[PDB]
Amino acid sequence: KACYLKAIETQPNFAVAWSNLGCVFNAQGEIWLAIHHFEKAVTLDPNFLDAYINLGNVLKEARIFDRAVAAYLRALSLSPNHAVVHGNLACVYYEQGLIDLAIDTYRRAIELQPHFPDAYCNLANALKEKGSVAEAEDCYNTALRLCPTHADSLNNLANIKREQGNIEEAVRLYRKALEVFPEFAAAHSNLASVLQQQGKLQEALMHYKEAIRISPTFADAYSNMGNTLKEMQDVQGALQCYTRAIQINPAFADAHSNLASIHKDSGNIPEAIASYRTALKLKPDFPDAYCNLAHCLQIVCDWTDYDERMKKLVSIVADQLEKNRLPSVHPHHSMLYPLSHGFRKAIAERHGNLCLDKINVLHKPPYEHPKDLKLSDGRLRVGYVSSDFGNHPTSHLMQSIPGMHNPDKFEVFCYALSPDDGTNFRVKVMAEANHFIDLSQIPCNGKAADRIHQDGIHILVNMNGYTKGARNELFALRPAPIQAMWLGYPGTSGALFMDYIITDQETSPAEVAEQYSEKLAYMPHT
Amino acid sequence: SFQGLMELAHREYQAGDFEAAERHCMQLWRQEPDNTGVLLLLSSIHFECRRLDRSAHFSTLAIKQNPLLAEAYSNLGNVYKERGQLQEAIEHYRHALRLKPDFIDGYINLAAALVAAGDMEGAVQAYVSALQYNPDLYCVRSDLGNLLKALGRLEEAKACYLKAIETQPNFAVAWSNLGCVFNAQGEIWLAIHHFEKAVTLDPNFLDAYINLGNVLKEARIFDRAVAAYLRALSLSPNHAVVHGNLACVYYEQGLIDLAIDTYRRAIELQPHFPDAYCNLANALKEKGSVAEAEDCYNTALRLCPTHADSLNNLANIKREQGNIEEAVRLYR
Amino acid sequence: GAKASVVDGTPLVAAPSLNATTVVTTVYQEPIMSQ
Amino acid sequence: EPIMSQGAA
Repeated sequence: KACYLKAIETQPNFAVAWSNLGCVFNAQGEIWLAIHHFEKAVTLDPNFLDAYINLGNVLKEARIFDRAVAAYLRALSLSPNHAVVHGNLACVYYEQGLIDLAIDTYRRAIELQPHFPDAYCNLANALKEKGSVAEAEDCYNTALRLCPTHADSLNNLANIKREQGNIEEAVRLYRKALEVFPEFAAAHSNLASVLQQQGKLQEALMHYKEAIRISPTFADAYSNMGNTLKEMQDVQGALQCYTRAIQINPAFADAHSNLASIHKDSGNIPEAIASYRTALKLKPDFPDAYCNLAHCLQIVCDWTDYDERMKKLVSIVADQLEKNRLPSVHPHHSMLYPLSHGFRKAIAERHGNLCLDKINVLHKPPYEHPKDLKLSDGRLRVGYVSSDFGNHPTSHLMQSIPGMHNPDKFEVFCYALSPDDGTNFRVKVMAEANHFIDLSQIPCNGKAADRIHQDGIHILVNMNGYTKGARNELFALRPAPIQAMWLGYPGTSGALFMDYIITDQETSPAEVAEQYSEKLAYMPHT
Repeated sequence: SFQGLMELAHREYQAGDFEAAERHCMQLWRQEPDNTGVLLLLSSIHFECRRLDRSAHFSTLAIKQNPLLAEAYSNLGNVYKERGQLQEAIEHYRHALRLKPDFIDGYINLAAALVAAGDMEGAVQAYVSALQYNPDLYCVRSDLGNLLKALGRLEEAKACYLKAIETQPNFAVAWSNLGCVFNAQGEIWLAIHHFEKAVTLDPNFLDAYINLGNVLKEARIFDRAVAAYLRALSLSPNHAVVHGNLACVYYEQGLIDLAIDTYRRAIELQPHFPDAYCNLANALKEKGSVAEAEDCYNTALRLCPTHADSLNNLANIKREQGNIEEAVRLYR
Repeated sequence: GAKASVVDGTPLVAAPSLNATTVVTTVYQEPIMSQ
Repeated sequence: EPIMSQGAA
C-alpha cells in the first residue's frame, strides 16, 4: 500500500494505482475507504471497467444496493458481454426484490456462459420462490449434471423432492451434501427435520446438535431440536431451548408459540396465553397459535370478543379444510366450538390419515388373523389399550370391568400404553388382568404391532382416542380384525382404520349417525 | 480525618456531593483557616450546585489571604462568565496567567470566555500557548479544531484533529469531529468511515450516531440509516429531531403508515415544529385521508406564516377544491 | 388431554460469485526498438 | 473548571 501511495503522489492523475489501493483496503476490511478509492478511480476515468467491477462488487458486499446497480449498469455499457458481472447484477436485483428481472438477467447470464452452476442454482431458487416449480428441478438437474459436487444445488433439489415425499432420495441427497460439505448447516437442519419425520430421533437430535455447533446463531435449529426433544417425551430443557431461540431473535414468533404450548402443557395457563398473544401480535395472521390461544382463553372463560373469535376460528378452520391440510384446531377442542359435523368429520379424517402416512414409512404387510376361533378354543381375544391405566378417569370409571369378565368364553389382554406408576389402580388391574402387556418398553410402533399380531388378538378396544397419551398408530395398522372406540372422548376418529363406536339408542340415534364416520353399536340403556 | 490532613471533603468532591464535604470544610475553616484551597473547594462546590454568590464570597476570602493565587481570579472569572461580565473575566485571565504564566486551565477558561465574547484569534493564541506548554492535551486540540472549523479554515483544523488522533488513538470525539470536517468538504464516504470508527470505539457517543444516520439519509443509504437511528433512540429515547429524520427515512422507504406514526410521535414530543406538520400532512394526503391534511397544514401555517412549503401544499389542496382565488393568493 | 402441532420451514440455499477484484497495468512484453 | 487545589505549600 505504501508503494501504491508513493506512485499516487508521484502521478496524482494516475488511475490504476487508485483501484489497486482500494483493493488493498478492501482486503484489510476498511470498506468505506475502498469505496472512496474506487469512486476516485472512476472519476479520474469513466473507462476503467475493472474499477467499476470492483466498486459494484464491494457495494453489493455491503448491501448498498442501488449504487451497486448504477455501477454495474455503467460497467455493462462499458462492456456488454460477459457473464460474471451479469450474475452479480442479477443477484443484486433479486435481493432487491425485483424477482422477475432477476430471472431475466440470470437467463441472460446463463446463455452467455453455459458452464456456470451458480447462476443455475440461484435461478432455480428464484423460480421456486416464484412458484413455477416444474423447471426449478430442471435447472437444478442441469447444475448438478455440470458439477456433481455443487452442494447447494443438492440441498435445494432434495428440499423439493422432500416436498414430493421421496424421503429416501432426499436423505441420500442430504448425505451427499454432507460428505461433500461437512460443515453445511442447513443440510443438517433439513436432514434432522426428515429424520424427525422418520420418527427416529437420536440421530435427528445428534444432527441438530452438530448443526448448532457449526452455526451458533441458528435459532431455527433450536426451535426444531426443542420440538423433537419434547416430542419423544418432555424435557423442559426443550423449553429453555425455546427461550434461547427467542432471545437470539425475538422476531421469531414460532418459538413464542412453542414455549406457550409447553406452558399450557404444564398448566400455567395465564403466561402461556400471554406468550400466544405476543406471538400473534408479532405476526398478525398465525392460525394454529391463534386457535390454541382461543382454547386457552375459553379455558379461563374470557368471553371477550366471543362471537367474533368463534367466527374467525370457523373461517380459518374452513380455510385449512378446503386447502385440505392439517387443521389448526385440535380434534378434541373441535366439538367445543360451533363447527359443522362435516368440518369435525374432516378434521378427524385428516388426523387419521396423518397417522396413516406416519405408519406408511414402516409399511408393513397385512395379517391373516381373522375367520375362526378354533385356535382360540372358544375364547376370543379381546384387547384393551390405554395410556390411562392407573390414576386417571378411565380407570376411575372402567377399573372393574376387565377382570370380572367371563373367563369361560373370552380372554382379555390389558395394554398399558403408558408406563406404569405403581398406583393401586394398576395393581388391581394386574390381578384383574387375565393378560397384561405393558408397551412402554416398545417405543417403535411396528414392533408393538407385531407383538399384537401374534398375540393373536381378534377384537381391540381403545380408551385413549385423540387424547394426550395415545399411540393410536397401532390401530392405524389394524393388526386385528375389529377395532373399536369405547369409553373414549366422543367423536369418531373418522379414518377407516378402526371399525366401531359404542353408544345407546338415544345418545347416537340413527339420524345423527351421519355426523359420525362409521356405524354404531346400541346397548340397553347406555 | 480528626487531627490530620482531612482531605475527605476532597474525596466527596470527587464523588461530587456537598453535604458532608460542605460541613467538613466549614469545620475545617474553623479548625484550619490556614489552607485556602479548601475554601476554593467550597467555592467550587457552590459553583456546580449553583450557589453563585457564595462562591464569590469565599473566593473573595481567598483574595484576602493570598491575592497572589491566580486561581481565585480564575474562579472569579468563571463567575463573571455565567453572570455576564466576560471582559472582567478576560482581564482576570491576563492577571492569572501573569501570576502563573505556565498554567494551562486558565488558558481554557479564558478561551471559553473569548469565544463567548467573539475574538477568535486571542483564543487561538490561548489554545496554542496551552499546546506549546503541553502537546498531550488532545482534548484542547479537538477544541482548537472546533474553533478553527467555526472559522472555516478547514484543512489545518483537520490536521489538528489528526494530530490528536495519533496522540491518542483510543480517543473518540476527534474521530466524529474529523468526520464532520470531511462531510463539510464533501468526501462523504470518508465521513461514513470515520463515524463508524467512532461508534465502534464507543457505543455510547450518541451524537456520533446522529451524525452517521444523518449523513446516511443524506446519501440515500436507507437501511443502515434506520439501524443507526434506532441505536440512537435506544441510547436516548426522547427528542424530536432524530424522530423527524427517522420518520422521513421511513416515508421515503415507503412504509407510509409508520411514517405517519413516527411523525405523530415527533409532533407530540415537540409541539412547535412546522416541518413535521408539513411532512405528515403530505403523507396523509398521499394516503388519501384529506380531511386532516388541511388541518395539519393550518396548524403549521398558524405556527409559522412564512413556511412556504405548507402554503404550496394547502393551496394545492384548495385548488383541488377549486377555490382558485384563494389558491392564487396563497401562491403569491 | 391433547397436544398441538408446530410447523417447520424448508430453508433455501444461495450461491455467490467471484469477488477478488484486482487489476494490473503492464501486460505488454516490450523490445527496445533502438538503434 | 475550577482548580480544587491540592497542595502542601
